[PDB]
Amino acid sequence: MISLIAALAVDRVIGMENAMPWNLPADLAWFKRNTLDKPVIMGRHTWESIGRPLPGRKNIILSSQPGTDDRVTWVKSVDEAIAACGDVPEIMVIGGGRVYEQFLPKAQKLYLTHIDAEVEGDTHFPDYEPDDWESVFSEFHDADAQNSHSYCFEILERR
Ligand SMILES: Nc1nc(=O)c2c([nH]1)NC[C@H](CCc1ccc(C(=O)N[C@@H](CCC(=O)O)C(=O)O)cc1)C2
Repeated sequence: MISLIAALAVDRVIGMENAMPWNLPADLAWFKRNTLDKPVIMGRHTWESIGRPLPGRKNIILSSQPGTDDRVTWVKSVDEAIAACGDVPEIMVIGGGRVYEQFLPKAQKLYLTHIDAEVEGDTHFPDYEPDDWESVFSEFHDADAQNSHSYCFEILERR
């Protein structure tokens, strides 16, 4: 089963860690818990963004160029990447944008963290149609000593 997971700002905006103005450790705990022990697909750009494989997960890089690092699995296409995952109950798509887009059509689920924050950014999560997706989980949290901003966890499943 294909899954997508992300953190969005005002208006479906998404960006890198350092590109990000917020600071929510709870969001990372949430991401960790939901990607741990599962394969994770990502584009090159996010790979480079992270800089080290994510521990506890098979890291697969969807990229068009030959990879320059033995610590992860390099894939050249959507089908390649899914096969590299072999038989697992859930595959997680971690981005970025093109990535997100290319898989949403395959996705059956969505883990999203809505962040209460306006920010200027080059990219956006794909415009997905809410009549098509059912919200099965939701949990709002005020900002705290830990978390800079207010955020909301939500999990949708394709009806
Ligand atoms: N919910 C959600 N929030 C996010 O911020 C992102 C997504 N999804 N999906 C895509 C994306 C990828 C960026 C990204 C950057 C760093 C780490 C990272 O260090 N993860 C550690 C967290 C450290 C900790 O959990 O204390 C991990 O082991 O998963 C993960 C993802 C960022």
